[PDB]
Amino acid sequence: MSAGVITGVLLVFLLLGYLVYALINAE
Amino acid sequence: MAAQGFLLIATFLLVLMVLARPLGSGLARLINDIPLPGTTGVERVLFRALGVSDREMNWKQYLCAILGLNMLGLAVLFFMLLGQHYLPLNPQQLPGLSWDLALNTAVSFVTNTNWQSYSGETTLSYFSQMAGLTVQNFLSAASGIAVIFALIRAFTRQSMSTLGNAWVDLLRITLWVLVPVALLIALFFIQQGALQNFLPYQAVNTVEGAQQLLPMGPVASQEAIKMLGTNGGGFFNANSSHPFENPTALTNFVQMLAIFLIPTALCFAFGEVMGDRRQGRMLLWAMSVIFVICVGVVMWAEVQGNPHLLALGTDSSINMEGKESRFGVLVSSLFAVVTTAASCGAVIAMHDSFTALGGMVPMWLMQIGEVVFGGVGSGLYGMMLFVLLAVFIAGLMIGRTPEYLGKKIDVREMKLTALAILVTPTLVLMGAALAMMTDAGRSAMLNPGPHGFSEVLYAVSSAANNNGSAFAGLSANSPFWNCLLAFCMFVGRFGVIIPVMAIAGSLVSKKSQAASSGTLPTHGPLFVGLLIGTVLLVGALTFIPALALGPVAEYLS
Amino acid sequence: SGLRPALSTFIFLLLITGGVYPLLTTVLGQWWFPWQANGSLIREGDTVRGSALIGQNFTGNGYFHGRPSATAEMPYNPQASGGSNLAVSNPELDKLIAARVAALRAANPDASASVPVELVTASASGLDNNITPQAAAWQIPRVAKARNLSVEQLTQLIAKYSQQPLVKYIGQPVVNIVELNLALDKLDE
Amino acid sequence: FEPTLVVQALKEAVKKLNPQAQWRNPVMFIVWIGSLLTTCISIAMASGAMPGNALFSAAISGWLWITVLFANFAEALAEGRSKAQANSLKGVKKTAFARKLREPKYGAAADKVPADQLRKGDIVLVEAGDIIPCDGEVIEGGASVDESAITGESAPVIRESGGDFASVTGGTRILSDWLVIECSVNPGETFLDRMIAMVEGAQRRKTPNEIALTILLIALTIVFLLATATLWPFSAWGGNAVSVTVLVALLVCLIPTTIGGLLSAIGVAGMSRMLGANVIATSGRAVEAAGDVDVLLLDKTGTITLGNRQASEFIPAQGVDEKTLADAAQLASLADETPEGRSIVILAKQRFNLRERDVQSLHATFVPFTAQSRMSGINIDNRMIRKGSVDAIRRHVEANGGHFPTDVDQKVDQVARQGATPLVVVEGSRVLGVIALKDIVKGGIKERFAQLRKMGIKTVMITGDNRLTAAAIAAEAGVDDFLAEATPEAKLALIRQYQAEGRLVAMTGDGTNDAPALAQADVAVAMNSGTQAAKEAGNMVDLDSNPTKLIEVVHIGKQMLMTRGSLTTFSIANDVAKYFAIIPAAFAATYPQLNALNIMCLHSPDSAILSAVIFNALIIVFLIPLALKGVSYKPLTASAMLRRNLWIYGLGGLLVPFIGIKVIDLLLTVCGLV
Ligand SMILES: [K+]
Repeated sequence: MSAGVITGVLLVFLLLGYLVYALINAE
Repeated sequence: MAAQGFLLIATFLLVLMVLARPLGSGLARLINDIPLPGTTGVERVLFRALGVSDREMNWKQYLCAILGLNMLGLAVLFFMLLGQHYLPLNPQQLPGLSWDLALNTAVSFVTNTNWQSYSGETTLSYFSQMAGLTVQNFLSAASGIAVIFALIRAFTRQSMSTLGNAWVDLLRITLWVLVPVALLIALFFIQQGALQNFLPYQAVNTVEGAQQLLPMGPVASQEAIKMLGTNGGGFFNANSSHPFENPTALTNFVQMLAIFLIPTALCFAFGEVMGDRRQGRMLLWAMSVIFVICVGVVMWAEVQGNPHLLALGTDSSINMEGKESRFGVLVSSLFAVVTTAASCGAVIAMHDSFTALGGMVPMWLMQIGEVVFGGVGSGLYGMMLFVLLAVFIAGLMIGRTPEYLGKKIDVREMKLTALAILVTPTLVLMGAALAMMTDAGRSAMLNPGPHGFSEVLYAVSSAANNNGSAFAGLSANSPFWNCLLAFCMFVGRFGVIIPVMAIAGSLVSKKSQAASSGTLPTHGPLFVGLLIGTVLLVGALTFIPALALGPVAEYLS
Repeated sequence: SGLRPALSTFIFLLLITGGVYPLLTTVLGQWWFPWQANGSLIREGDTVRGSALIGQNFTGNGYFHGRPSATAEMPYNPQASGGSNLAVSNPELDKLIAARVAALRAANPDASASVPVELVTASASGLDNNITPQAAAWQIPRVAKARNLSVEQLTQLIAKYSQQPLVKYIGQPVVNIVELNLALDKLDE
Repeated sequence: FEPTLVVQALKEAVKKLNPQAQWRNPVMFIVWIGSLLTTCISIAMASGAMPGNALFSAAISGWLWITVLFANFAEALAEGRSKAQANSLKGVKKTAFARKLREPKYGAAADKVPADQLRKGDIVLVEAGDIIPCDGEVIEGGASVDESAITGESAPVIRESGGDFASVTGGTRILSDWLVIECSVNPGETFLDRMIAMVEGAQRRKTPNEIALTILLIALTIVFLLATATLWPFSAWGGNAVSVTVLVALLVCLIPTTIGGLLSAIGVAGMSRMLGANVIATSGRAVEAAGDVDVLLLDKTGTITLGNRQASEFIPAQGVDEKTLADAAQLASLADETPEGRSIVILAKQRFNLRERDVQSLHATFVPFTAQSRMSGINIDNRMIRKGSVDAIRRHVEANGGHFPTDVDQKVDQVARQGATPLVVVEGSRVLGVIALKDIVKGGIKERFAQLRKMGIKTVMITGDNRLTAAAIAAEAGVDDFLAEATPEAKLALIRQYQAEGRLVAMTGDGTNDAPALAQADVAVAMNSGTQAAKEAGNMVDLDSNPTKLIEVVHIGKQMLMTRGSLTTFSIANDVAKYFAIIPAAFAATYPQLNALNIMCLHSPDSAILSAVIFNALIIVFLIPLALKGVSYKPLTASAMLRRNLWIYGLGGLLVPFIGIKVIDLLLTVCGLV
């Protein structure tokens, strides 16, 4: 429960929020 | 024993092919909307009464029928387990579930998996056991077959837009395949001494001074359902090793045939509908090679067993800690691969107490995607997504376009198979990631060291892959696990069926073409060596760091 | 859409698979197999002595000791139906095995030095009524000493209650215990 | 190999990509994320942080920024300059200064005004020789303009004042006289901006093979994102965790950049292949599409012509002897400079050979091409030997009272319906005969289209030339169909017709009217006889200027897909085998009994990553020689081409990371850096 704990989790969720958006589209 | 190990598999596959051969001939009528020769107008009595007009359905209308059935199939069950006390046939006065354990099992029984995190004979009360479970495995098995029928019909049809009628499928499958074949097996269990009555709990005056209460109930009727429909949720907590559910070794060998009775015959029905039988006879062939290897590892990993047993001064190192002496060591080894390669969830031997190699392989064959002779329905379209991937990379590595069963396969038909194969190894590295961070999930373990990490990993790997096999050392009655698995079992199922109906929706409007220089012969074992090298590969790319921190670290230490 | 065909099909499958199916097994159960479907109990007169499937607790010196049980409240508790889920890498199992190892050697002084693995290790269901004949033959000299009986009738008694499977490899040779200890008690007189 | 003026001009485009505009390359953007926040750690490591070895994480950061700067160097070399859309077609409008008249009558005050002020309804003057500054209609005068910008013809067309034939178009070139016109439309709505804005922003469609492995660019990273970024909750319970400097670097090693750089590696490979076929290409996408084109389009003017639009066998006539007739044809072509007059001089040396007549020894008043009479001519004798078209002389025939016979029109019934452009010559007021000028084709043309149809490719011929001209040449070119008298907007609606069908289209043309059709095309082939606008808009340029030489383009493009699938089986089995090289070595911090999985005797988990990134840096570099120096194909079936590809490159895909990591880990050991 720290910025050295939970903020790494938010980043990896954003990459799946990016990669899947890159996978839905033929951008 | 090595010859006995070789004979045990070879007896098992040989009798399996004999029984599944005419059953594949039977289901091919049901795919083509050809009624069975026994009852033709007898069906038409029923569809007049139900108002099921035999009207054709596209995939958007088809998918909202199955999902509409399963949500409605849950809303009855979610109300039964709450108001269980208000329902008849309760031999005790057992109260209803807590709402978390209500929610977990209400997901679990609709979702072909049956993660039991309780004990049935202490908690369930013969009516939610009867009219909430036995009525539900007969749905979830048919809800799987309704999908894979709409997948095979997407291949054999040419430029249509329809996938049969959903409600006509479900009534043919239950009332002519799922009901009467399970009726024949349920009578067979009682002949070897299973349990089927409505008696209250009979006490026992033991031969010693102590006593014990015996549980009773409609078990043998339920027992043939889950082994046919790959459902695994037994009456008791020893949900196939209990003697009331599997009293003889002969009842074991029928149960092992029951887990592949449907999802092998679907491969025979796959080869018969698509004309060439060899498309199924490679698809059958590509699952046995993973199967025969993964059994013989576990049989070897139990003849090895614990070396500490013979160190303490026993007779041999053969592991009989988490097993049953009523069954074999090799036979507990065969079942544990069978019940975990096939999304069933039955347990003849408490998988937590195997060796380290003997616990990796069942943990492996779930995490692969439940493909290797997998669950009823959920194995075969779980396979056919990987078939649409190994064909896809093959045309990607020749240069030309992928083309399977005569139909071209475009980008929209490939984004979805990249989605659905990236769901069931997404959740088990999100569910297991979520539990191992927190102090809720870590508190429910049983054993220290790297093996106790597997008790978290094996649970979510039996949740998103829809198996239901439990280590059961994991005390999963906490509300954290009961909300974690119910989310991991809902998305790991209906995040697969929905992109299948989008795959099976899009292949219908296309048309088969002629052979060319881009059309691979998708049969023949020069292509099977590409499929198994892909089906094992996606499980290898996603889980080798997940497993080397688990039982492999147990094995070396 | 979402109306009489969609709803009543789920109602009709409820009426079959909960209405027809379990009682159709139940009606055909008692009409053909009355003893097994009721529970396969063993009743001396009207004394329910447990089934031929479960196994009671057997700590009597003049009985056969079954496999160790480790259910919830007590050994051989059919209200639990669990199993000893201890890992091989767990050292706490190595405590519990070493208890059962030294307990059998003091209980079986004239037996062999080694111990068959079924008697020391627990069972998966917790209610295993059965052991192999090789383990049953190992605890001959304690029981024959207590009940003052000879070996050749006792091995005749064990082979009387030795359920072999239909083939060699489908299961194991299986010795029932509850039927064995009752017939041992009736043989006393 | 390219000249460094081309090469060094592209690295400026590379360093401009590095902000948030590389998010459309999904593999290398994740490489950019790790390379961004390895520097965020390492700079904070040297300042103050819990890890200590900054020289380790610096070289972690270093080669990644080499890799992104290389992989965008490869792509910007390979991609292009593929949408270098409109410069020379645009640069005319910026240089479109025009004289205008301050009063609407002819003979007004003139001033050269740049194109900004030329709003709607302005009295503007166009003298001869210049171009048309803006659209509108002619109000005073009469002249002949050339409308090659809007029709693609070098034929002059009439343009009068006061009539239907007055709608001028801004961009074309006037030839003969002065015209007073007035701007009917607003600026920005002029046909140039109707063409500039239609060329620019016209988007190429990616090939489906290109789209395919971009999913496995993503379908492997979503695996490799999860199996790395969940170790830290899977190890921190099991005693010690794994440090962030490992796991960020462990994330980025496994990411399939090998198939990430494959898009450029097939791009620059065929880019080097097209120069051998005398073809300048400008797009790596455009090379690979050449092995897939089923419909390719042509302009019959410029490509199928040679800029000539001129011929004759000899001169037909109606009862008039050819000798003084064809000698007058020489006389009606003395003063002219255009090749249309020069071919008649070449016709003069065909039969009668009376060429020995000097220009000024004949002492004739050279009548230029008028616009009131719409004819040129010459006056050597008392007679007026005038040359002109059919209908313009029909004014002059009636201007002198006489009537020419209808068989002269029956010549036009034969000349036009052969597909020729007619010419009539008249001595004085007496009609001589009809000179027929038809197109000639380049060379062995039908033998190319016979091969081109048997390679499963349709052939459609498009122009703005007449139907009755184009229909004969469509029979004389072996083409399938022909659409004539077509606007340049109709060419895009034809390409949007065939790209609605999911089919790849190869336009080939010359003119600025073809520059729209060269935008949305896939294999856009320009011509050296074409303008410098279409060469800019064209995605690919011939050096030998033969429009029928797409056959050599297809036989190179089909070589490329045979080499593309070979490079995949390496690279799709490279990065899978890379995964087994790095993952077991990245565990020894967590459990010491996992030392037994260090298969390749690697020194440390820190040691293997440095070898991995440098292996992940050489391998994007080494694809380009592996695409060029060392290159293989052999035509096979469907089955064994995979079987031939798995032995050679697929089995080679497994060894190269197991070979390459064991090499670099020893160079990090023998020199012993860390
Ligand atoms: K599944």
